[PDB]
Amino acid sequence: SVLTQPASVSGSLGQSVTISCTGTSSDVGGYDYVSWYQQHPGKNPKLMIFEVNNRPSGVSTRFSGSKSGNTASLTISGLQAEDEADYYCNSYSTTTTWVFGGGTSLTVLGQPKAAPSVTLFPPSSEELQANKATLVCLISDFYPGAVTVAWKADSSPVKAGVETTTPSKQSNNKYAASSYLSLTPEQWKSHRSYSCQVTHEGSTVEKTVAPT
Amino acid sequence: KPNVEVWPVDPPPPVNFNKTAEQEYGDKEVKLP
Amino acid sequence: DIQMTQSPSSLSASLGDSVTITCRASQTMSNFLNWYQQKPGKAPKFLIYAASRLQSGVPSRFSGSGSGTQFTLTISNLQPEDFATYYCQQSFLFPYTFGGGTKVEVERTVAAPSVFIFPPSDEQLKSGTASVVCLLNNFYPREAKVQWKVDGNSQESVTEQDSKDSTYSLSSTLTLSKADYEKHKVYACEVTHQGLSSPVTKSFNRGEC
Amino acid sequence: EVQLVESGGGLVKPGGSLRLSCAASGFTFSTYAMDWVRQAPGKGLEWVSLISSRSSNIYYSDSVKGNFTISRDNAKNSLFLQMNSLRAEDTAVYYCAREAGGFHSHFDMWGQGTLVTVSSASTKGPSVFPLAPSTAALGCLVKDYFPEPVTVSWNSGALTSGVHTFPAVLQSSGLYSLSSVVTVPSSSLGTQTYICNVNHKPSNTKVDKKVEPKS
Amino acid sequence: EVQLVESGGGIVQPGGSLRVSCAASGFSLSDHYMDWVRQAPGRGLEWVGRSRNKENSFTTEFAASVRRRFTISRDDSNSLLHLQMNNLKSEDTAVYFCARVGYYDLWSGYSGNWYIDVWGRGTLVIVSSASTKGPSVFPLAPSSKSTSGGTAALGCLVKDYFPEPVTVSWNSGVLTSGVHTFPAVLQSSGLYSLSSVVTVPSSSLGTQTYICNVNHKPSNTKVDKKVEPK
Amino acid sequence: ASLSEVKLHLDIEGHASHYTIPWTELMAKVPGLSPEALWREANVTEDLASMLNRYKLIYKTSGTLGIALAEPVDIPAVSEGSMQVDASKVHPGVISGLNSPACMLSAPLEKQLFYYIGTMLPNTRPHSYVFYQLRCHLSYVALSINGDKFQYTGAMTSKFLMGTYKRVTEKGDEHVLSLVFGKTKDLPDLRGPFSYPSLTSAQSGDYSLVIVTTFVHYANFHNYFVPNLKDMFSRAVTMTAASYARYVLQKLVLLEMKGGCREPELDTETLTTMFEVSVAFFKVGHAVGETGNGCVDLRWLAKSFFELTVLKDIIGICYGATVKGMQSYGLERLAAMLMATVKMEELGHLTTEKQEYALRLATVGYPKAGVYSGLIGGATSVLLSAYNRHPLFQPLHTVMRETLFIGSHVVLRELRLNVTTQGPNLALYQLLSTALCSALEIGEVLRGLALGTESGLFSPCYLSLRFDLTRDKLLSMAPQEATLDQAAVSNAVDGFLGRLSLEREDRDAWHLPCVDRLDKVLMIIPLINVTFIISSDREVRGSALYEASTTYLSSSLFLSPVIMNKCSQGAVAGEPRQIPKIQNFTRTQKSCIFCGFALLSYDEKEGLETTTYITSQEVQNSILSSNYFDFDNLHVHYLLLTTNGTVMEIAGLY
Amino acid sequence: PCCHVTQLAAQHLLALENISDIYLVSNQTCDGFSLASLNSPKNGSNQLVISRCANGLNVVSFFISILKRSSSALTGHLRELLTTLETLYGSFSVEDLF
Ligand SMILES: *[C@@H]1O[C@H](CO)[C@@H](O)[C@H](O)[C@H]1NC(C)=O
Ligand SMILES: *[C@@H]1O[C@H](CO)[C@@H](O)[C@H](O)[C@H]1NC(C)=O
Ligand SMILES: *[C@@H]1O[C@H](CO)[C@@H](O)[C@H](O)[C@H]1NC(C)=O
Ligand SMILES: *[C@@H]1O[C@H](CO)[C@@H](O)[C@H](O)[C@H]1NC(C)=O
Repeated sequence: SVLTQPASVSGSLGQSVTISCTGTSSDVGGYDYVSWYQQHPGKNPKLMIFEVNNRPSGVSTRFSGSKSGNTASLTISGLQAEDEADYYCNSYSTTTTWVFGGGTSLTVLGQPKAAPSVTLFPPSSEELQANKATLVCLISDFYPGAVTVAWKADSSPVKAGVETTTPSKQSNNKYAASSYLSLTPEQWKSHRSYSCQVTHEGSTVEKTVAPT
Repeated sequence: KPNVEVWPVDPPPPVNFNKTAEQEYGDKEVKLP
Repeated sequence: DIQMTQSPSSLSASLGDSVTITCRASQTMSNFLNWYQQKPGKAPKFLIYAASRLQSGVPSRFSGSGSGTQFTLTISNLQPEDFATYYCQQSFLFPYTFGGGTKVEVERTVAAPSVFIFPPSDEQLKSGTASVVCLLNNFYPREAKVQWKVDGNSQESVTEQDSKDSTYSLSSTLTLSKADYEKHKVYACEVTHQGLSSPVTKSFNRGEC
Repeated sequence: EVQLVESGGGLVKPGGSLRLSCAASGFTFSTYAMDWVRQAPGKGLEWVSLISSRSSNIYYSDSVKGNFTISRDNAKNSLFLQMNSLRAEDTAVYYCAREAGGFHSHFDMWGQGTLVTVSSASTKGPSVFPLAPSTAALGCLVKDYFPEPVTVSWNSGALTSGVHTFPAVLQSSGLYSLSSVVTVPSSSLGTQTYICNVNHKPSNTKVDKKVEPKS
Repeated sequence: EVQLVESGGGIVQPGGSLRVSCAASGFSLSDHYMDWVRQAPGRGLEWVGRSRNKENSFTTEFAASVRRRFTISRDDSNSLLHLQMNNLKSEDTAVYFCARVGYYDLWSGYSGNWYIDVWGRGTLVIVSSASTKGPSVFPLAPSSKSTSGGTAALGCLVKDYFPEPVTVSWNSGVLTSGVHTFPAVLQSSGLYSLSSVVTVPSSSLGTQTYICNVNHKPSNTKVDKKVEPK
Repeated sequence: ASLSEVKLHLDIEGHASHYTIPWTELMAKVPGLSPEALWREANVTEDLASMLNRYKLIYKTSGTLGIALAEPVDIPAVSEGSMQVDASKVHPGVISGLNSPACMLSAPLEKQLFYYIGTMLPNTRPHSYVFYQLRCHLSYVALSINGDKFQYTGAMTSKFLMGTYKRVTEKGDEHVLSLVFGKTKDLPDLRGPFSYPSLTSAQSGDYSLVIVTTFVHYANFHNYFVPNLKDMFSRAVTMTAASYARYVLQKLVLLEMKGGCREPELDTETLTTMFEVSVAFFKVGHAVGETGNGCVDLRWLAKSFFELTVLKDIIGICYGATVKGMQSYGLERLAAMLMATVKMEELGHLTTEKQEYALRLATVGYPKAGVYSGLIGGATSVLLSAYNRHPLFQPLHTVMRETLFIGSHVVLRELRLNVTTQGPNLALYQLLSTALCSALEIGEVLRGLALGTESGLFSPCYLSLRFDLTRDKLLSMAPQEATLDQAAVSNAVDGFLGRLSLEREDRDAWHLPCVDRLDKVLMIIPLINVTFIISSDREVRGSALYEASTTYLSSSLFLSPVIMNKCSQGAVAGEPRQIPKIQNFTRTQKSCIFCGFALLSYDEKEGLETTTYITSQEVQNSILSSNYFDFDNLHVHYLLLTTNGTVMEIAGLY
Repeated sequence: PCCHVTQLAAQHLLALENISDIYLVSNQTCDGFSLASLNSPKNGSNQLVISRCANGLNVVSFFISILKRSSSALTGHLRELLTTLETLYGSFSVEDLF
C-alpha cells in the first residue's frame, strides 16, 4: 500500500510548485504525523519537512505544508533554487505502521544555457587482441538532459552498434551521458574517419577520431 | 375396611398465565443496604 | 513501614530469674509478631511465631503472649544457654522490620572501676598526632559515663561480659593534633559511675614528667 | 560523526541467503529504534522490518514476506537484516533508516544504501582499459562487468576535483560498462603519474592501470 | 538437618558491584520463600529482600533503602541463590544472612502467617574506599600515677589500621590474666584503631619486662613494641 | 465542544505509536457509561504523594495461593426431544406433563434472574480507592444481626460476586472487609496503581478470589475471622450448583441447631457460612449465564432452584435476610402449571424419581406459603405411599430420606401459618411421621449426627408428635458403647432437641397441633374422628380416660380420646377405666378390619417403644404374620387404639 | 523527572471536552515514572500551551477501564490499543517508588 502522489510536476523560479499527497482517512486525515523526504538521484534522502509546516534545523523558509482534510500538500514557497530532486510522502498508518508515497519529480525551468561538453577517446592503446577495442564518447554538463547521439563515421552512418546511457544529472545540477560505440570488427581494421555526433536542441557539436 | 388414603384436596388455583413481568418484580432500580 | 520498639534496652538477671521482654508495635498488627534469639558470634535462632506458638525443639521455659499493639516474651528458670540478644519481628505488612533488640546478661553486685590515664608516648608526638586513653577495668554494670573535660572529638569501646567475673572494661580514646597538644593543658577524665559516690577525675597538662 | 552506513551484501541467486548488517555510530543506539527502507531501481520506496529499542516489538510490512528475519544487539553497534530464500527477483536499494524517537513518527536520519541484485546470471569480472590523454582530459574505462556497484576510486586519493564518473550503459548483452574522466593540469603531465584504482566488490577483483600521454 | 552455607563476601569500593551466594541442602528450595537479612556491626537486624515461592513464580521484593539497587537470582535444578549487589554505598557494610521462610497456616493464604526458621552462616560485605595498610603500633606507657591500689595495667595502642582483623598477645602469650583486648572502632579517617590492656602489679614495675606482640596476617605485619614508663 | 474524540499517543520506546478513540461513536453503540463520570473518578491530576498514601492504605497479601481446580459439568446436555420454553412467553400449552422433556432458554431466563439493576461497587472508604463505580444488573443477599452493628451484603452479576462484611464496633469505627469471587477474566475494573495478583488470595486456572480491605480493618478482623480459604475456594469451584447449595444448607442447619440463629457468636465458621450463602446463589446464576444462548434443562433447574428457595426461606427465619433477584417468574409459573398435570392424592403412585422431581416443583411453583394449601396432599401421599412399602421400624434410606425431605418443606411452610385449611392432611402427615420415629430411627440419626452427611439433615421425628424425647431417654439409645468418640454422643443428643425448633417462633403462632397438663404429654395420636392424647396425668378434658399398668416406680401412663375433636366441659369424676385384655383374634386374617386403627407397644421400664399406624392390608400382614407380638416378655404390652375411641390390649393370637 | 504531578491550584480547571492528544510515556524514559501530559487541539498561536501533566497510572487505568467496559464495539484498532495499555500498565514500578 502506497500514497497516491502526482507523477511529475514542473515549476519555474518563483512560488511555482506546492506538491501534494493524499492517502487513507486513517493514514493522513487521522493524524498530524505526515512527513516529507527529498532524495537526489543516487544519494541518501534526508528529512525535508517533519510533521506538517514543522521544519528541522538547517532548512530555508520556503519548505512548508498544508493542513487539509486528508491531503498533505508540501509547500515550496515563492523562491526556487535549482532543486531537481524526487519528493516523497509518508505518514504513520494505523494499518501499515509506515506507508510511503509514490514519488514525484519537480523540475525547475530556468537558466537554459547548457552547451554540452563532449570528449572522445581513441580505442584503448593497451589492448590489442582481436575483437577487443571499443570506442568511448563522453558527454557531460547539459540541460534539460534530452540529447540525441549518433555516429556518422563516414558518408552515411552504418549504425552497427550504438548503446547510450540515459541522461543522469548529478552535482552542478546539469545532466551527463555516455555512448560507447561497441564495434571493433567489421569496420575498424582499415578506414579513413570516424565521428561521434551530439545533438542538443540543434547543434553541430561533434568529435572526429581515426588516428594512425 | 378400606385402606388408608389421603384426604381429598381442592384443585390448584389458576395462576396468571398473562401477567406484566413488571409487577411480579416492581421497579427495575434497587439500592444495596 | 511499621516500627518496632523493644524494652528495655539492657537487662540483667542471674540463673533462675524470670525475665520479660516487651515489644511495642507502631500500629495494630494482630498477633503477626515473631521472636528470634541470636548469640554473639552466631546466626539468629527461631524461637516463636504468631506471638504465642513455639517452634518444635524450643524448651518450655520460653513463652510469650500479647496481641495487637503490645507483645511480650517471658523466660522462666533462666538457663546459662539463654544469655544472648533477642529480637521481635513483624510479618504483617511490607516492608517487614525487626526490633531494636534486648540484651540479657548475667547480673552481680556493683563494682568500682579502676581508672587511670596514659599520656601519649613521645613516639607518637614525633609523627604529628597524639592519643590520650582513659581506661576503666572490671566494673559493673555496663552503664558508665566517662567524659573528657571538654570545658566531643572522642571515641570509646566496651568489652563484652567477662565470663569469669561478669564485669566489663572501657577505653575512651581522645585524638588531638600535635600543634593543639602543646598548650591545651586541661586533659581530665570525668568518670561517673553508680559505684562511685564521688566522681574521680584524672587531670593532667602538657608538663614534662 | 553521525555516520549510519550499512556493510551490505552483493548479488545473490534467487534461492539464496544474505545478512545485511547496518552499522551505526555516533549517537546513542539504545535510545532510538531502527528501521529498513528499500528502493526499487526505478522509483519505488517500500518499507521493511521495524526492530524497536532493546528488541521489544518487531514489526513487518505486508509486501515483505514476513520471512525476512531482523535482529540486533546494542552491545556491538550494528543492525543485522537476515534475508532468507529471497527467490523473488524483486530487488531494491536497502537503506537503513532511523526512527526519530520520542513521540515523532518520522525519520530523522538515513543511511547510504545497499545494492542487492538478484538474477540468474553469474558474475563477470571487469576488464579495465586505460584511455589516452590526447588540452586537459584523461580517461579510464571499465568494460564487461556484472553486476553493479562498481565505484571508481581515482588515484586512491586524488581529491574529487574534476574526477567525474559517468553512469553505466545498458548493454544488450546484459553486462554493464562505465567510464571515468579526470581533468589534470595539462601544463605538465609527466611531472607526476595517475592511476584509476577501481574495485568490484560483487566480484572481488581489483585491477589498476596508469595514464600515459601521447607521443 | 538443613544447611544454608553461604559465601561470596569480600571488600568492595563504594559504588562497586558484589555478588553473594547461598547454597541449600535438606529441602526443596522451590517450595519455600527465601529472604535476606543484614546486620550492621554492633547494630540490629534489617530486612533486605525476598524471593517468592514456586506457587508465586519467583518474584522479588526489597526494602525501601535497597530496592532500586539489588537483584535476586534463583538457580533451582542445582540448589543456588544469589543476591547481586549494585551501586554499593557505605551503609551496606553489614553481615548479610541467608534466611529460609515458611508459612504455618497455609490454608488461610499468604498474608502474614510466615516466619524464618533456618538462618545461614552469614556473609560479610565491607564497603570502604581504603586499602591494605600496616598498623602503626604505639605503646601506652605505664605512667607512675597508675597506682590503682597496686596495679599498673600497661597497654599498647594499635592506631590507624584498615585491614579488618588483628590479634594481639603479651610476652608471646605468656601473660593472659587481666588481658582486656577492646574491640575495634572505625575512626573518622576510615581506619580502625583498637587497644589492648593487661593488668600487672605496681610493685613489679622495673623487675618484669612486658612486651606486646601485635601479630597481623592481612598486611603480613608483626611488631614487638616494648613499653616503658614516662 | 462535546465529548467527541481524543488521541492516545503511546511512547513505545523508539517507535511512538498512535491511537484514536472517539467518544461520540461508541458512547451510543454500547451505552451505559459516561466517560466524564470516570474521568472525575480516577484523580487524573493526583500527585504522587496522594497516590502512594492511598496505595499503602489498602492491605495487600504477601502472595497468592495457587491451586488448579477443575470445574464440573453442571448443566447437562439438552435431551433430544425437549421443548424450548421462553421464560417471558409461557402458556399452559408449552408443556404436556412431568414425563415430557423440557428446557428453558438461557437468554430470557437471565433477564429474569437479574431483572433488578443497581450500583454494585459503592464509593465507601475501602472500595472507592480500588475499584471503579460499576452499575450492572445484580442480585444481592443482605442481612444484619447485632442491631445493624454487623452487616453483610453479597452482590453478584452473571459473572462475578462480591460480599462485604461491615461491623461497626462501639465507638463508631466501621471495619469493612470484602471478598470477590468469579472468573479472573471478568473481575471488575481496577483503579489507580492497584493490580490483581497482589490482591488475589487464591487463583485457579480460570477463577480467582480477591480480598479488598485496609491493613487496620484486616488486622482487627484477623482476630476472630481466620477462614480456610483453601477449602473455601476448592468447594466453590469443584462442586456443582445443587451439591454446593445443599452443602451450605447443611451447615446453616447446624448453626440453627446449637445457638446460632438466636445468638450469633461472631465465629470464623459463622462469617464463612454467610459468604457461602451468596456463593450458593451465585453458582446457580453463574452456570446459567455461562451458556451461549442455549437452554437449561428443566430437571436441573428444579434441582437447583429448590435449594435456593429453601436457602432463602431458612435465612428469613434465622437472620431475616433479604434476597432480591434470582427468582424467574417464568419458572415459578411453569412449575406451578405443572401441578394441574398431576393428581395430588395419587402423587405417591409415581416413580421414585418422578416423586422427588414433582416435589421440587411443588416448592418452586408455590414458594409463598398459602397460595395453594393442597400441596400437602401430595407430600402426604408420598409419605403414605412410602410407609406401606417401608420395612416397619427400620431407618430410612438416603433416597427415601431425600424423597421425604424434599417434600417436607411444603409441610413446614404450612405449619408456619396461623390458620390452615388442610387440617386433616396435616394430622395425617404428623401421624405417619410419628409412627416412623422408631427407636432404630433415633439410633441411626444420633449415629448420623456425627458422621453421616444426610442422616442429620432430615428425620420424621422432627415432624412427629412424640413428647417423651428427654435428654435422659435419648441417651438410652446410643449407637455403640458410647466410648467411640464419646464427646460426640452427648453433643448429638443435646443437638437433637436443638433441631426441635419446629414452631419455635418470632411471632407467637404455634397454635396448630384442650388439655390442662401441657408439659406432661407423652404422645398425641390423631385418627379419624378421634385423637388420642397419651399423657402421664389425669387432667385431660377427654371423652374417656384409660390407665395402663405403668412401671413399678411412680410414673403413670394415661391416654384419653376426644370424640370428633370436641372436648367435654369437665374432667372425669370416677376411677379411670382399666384397659381390657383380649385374646380372641385370628393371627391369620382375610380383611383389614384393623385398618384405620393405631397399634402401639410400650415397655414398663423405658416408657414407650413404638407406634404403628395400620394403613393397608400389606401393613397388617407384616404385623400379625411377623414376630412383632412377643408375649413371653410380660412387661411388654401392646395397646390397640380404635376409631370408636375404644382402647384394647392384645394379649394373644391364634 | 520528565514532568511533575502538581497539587491542583484552586483556579485551574480540567474538562474532558476541550482535551485532545494525550501523551503516555514509557518507564525507561522517565526513571520509572508513569507521567501523562494532557493537551488540547492545536488552535494556532493564542499564547496558550495547556500542557497539563497528570498521574499516568490513573490515566492508563482509566483508558483500560473504558475500553473493557465497551468491548463489544472494540475494533481492531482498539483491540491492539487495549492490549498495549495492559502491557504498559503492568510493566511499571507500582511499588518501586521510594
Ligand atoms: C484526589 O486528590 C485529592 C487531593 O487532596 C485527595 O484528597 C483525594 O483523596 C484524591 N482522591 C482519592 C480517591 O484518593
Ligand atoms: C366419622 O364422621 C362421620 C360424622 O361426621 C361419621 O358418619 C363416620 O361414620 C365417622 N367414622 C368413624 C369411624 O367414627
Ligand atoms: C472549554 O472551551 C470553551 C469554548 O469552546 C470555553 O468556554 C471553556 O471555558 C473551556 N474550558 C476549559 C476548562 O478550557
Ligand atoms: C521498565 O520496563 C521494563 C520493560 O520495558 C521492566 O522490565 C522494568 O520492570 C521496568 N522498570 C524499571 C525500573 O526498569
